[PDB]
Amino acid sequence: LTEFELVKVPDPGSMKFVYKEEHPFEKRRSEGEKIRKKYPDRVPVIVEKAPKARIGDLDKKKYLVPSDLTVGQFYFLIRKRIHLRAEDALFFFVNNVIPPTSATMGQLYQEHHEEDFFLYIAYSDE
Amino acid sequence: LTEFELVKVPDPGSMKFVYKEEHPFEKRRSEGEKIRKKYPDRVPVIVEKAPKARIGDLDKKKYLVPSDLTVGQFYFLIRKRIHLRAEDALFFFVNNVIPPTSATMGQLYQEHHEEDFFLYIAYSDE
Amino acid sequence: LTEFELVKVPDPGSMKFVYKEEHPFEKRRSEGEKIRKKYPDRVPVIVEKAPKARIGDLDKKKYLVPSDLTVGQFYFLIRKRIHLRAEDALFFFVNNVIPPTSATMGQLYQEHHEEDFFLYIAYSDE
Repeated sequence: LTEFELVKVPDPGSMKFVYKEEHPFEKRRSEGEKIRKKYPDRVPVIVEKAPKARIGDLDKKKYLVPSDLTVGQFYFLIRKRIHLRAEDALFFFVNNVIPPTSATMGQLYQEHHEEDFFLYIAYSDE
Repeated sequence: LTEFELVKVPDPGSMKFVYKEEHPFEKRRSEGEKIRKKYPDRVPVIVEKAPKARIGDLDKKKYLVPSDLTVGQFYFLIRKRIHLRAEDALFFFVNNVIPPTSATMGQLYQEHHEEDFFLYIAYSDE
Repeated sequence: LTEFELVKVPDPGSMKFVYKEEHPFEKRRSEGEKIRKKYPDRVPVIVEKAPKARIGDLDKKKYLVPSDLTVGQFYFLIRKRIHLRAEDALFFFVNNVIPPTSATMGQLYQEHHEEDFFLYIAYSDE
C-alpha cells in the first residue's frame, strides 16, 4: 500500500573480507587446519570492519579465540582493540546475522565456519 | 525483608497501540490478510513508540518486512527512520518482551502476531 | 603465529561477591529458603558491581524479583537504581556469562542459582 514501507532486503555479498581477496582458498585452508591442530581448544577467527562503519579499524585481522569464550566476552575484547568512545556501539555480524552474546565462540564457529576452517566476523556500529 | 527491594511487575496493558484504537478489528484483519496474500514472503508489522520514550517518533506505523530479515537488521532500519543520536539506545518490545536480535521477523511474527494478522512492536530507549 | 592474537581466558574467580564474604553459607541458605517460602513466585537475587566498573554503585544488594520478569525488564530496573548517563551501557554477568534479555528471571534463576537459593548477578559497563 501507499502507507506501508517496503523494507528492502540487505545484500548478503555486500561485505567482502579482505583476507579472502588477498589469499587463495588453498592457502587459507592450509593455514586454518594447521592452527586447529596446534590449538584444538581454540578457533581461528577473521575479524574485519564493515567499510561503511566510522568507528576505528583493527590492527590485526586474525584471532585465536578459545572455544569456551562467549560472544559477549569477545565483544569486550574487540572494543579494547579499536579506537572508539565508551558511548559508541559495536555489533558483530556473521553472514549478516548478529550472534547471541550468550553463545560460545566454539558453538558459533561450529555452525558458521567456512571451508577454510576460518570463522568470519564483521563489525560495525550501524 | 526491609533490606530487600520488592520489584514491581510491569502492567502488560500499559502500551496501547494507536492503530488498534482507530481501526476496528474486522478492518485490521481484512487489511492484514490482503497484505499476506500480496506478499506471502513478507509480514505486516505495526511499529509505535512507547509514550514515555523521549526519542523521536515514527512517520509511518506500518511496515512490510521480509520474513528472512532478522530482528537485528530491522533494528538498524527503525533507527534510520527516527530522529535520535548515535549514542541513544533503542529496544523493541513485543508483549513487553525484548525479542532476540538473531531471530528472524518471520519467526517472531509466527509466534506473536495477533488475530488481525499484524505483529505489534513497541520501541523505547528506556 | 606472529600475526595472530592469542585471546586470554578470563578468570572465572575474578568476581568476588561481598555478600558471600560477609555471611557464611548456612546463614545465606537459611535466608534464601525463607524468602522462597514467603514468595514462591519470586526469586532472591544478589546484584553487585564489578570492581573495575566506573558506573555508579548499588544502594541495595538484595532484590526479590518476580519469576515472570524478563532479564530485559530487570535491566531497566537496575539502570534506574544507579547513577549513570543515558548513553552509558550496562551488562549483566552470571558466572561471567551475559544472559539473554528474552529469558525470564525464573528461568535464569532455575539454571544458575547457587546452593544458598540466591542468584548472583554482576553488572559492569565494560
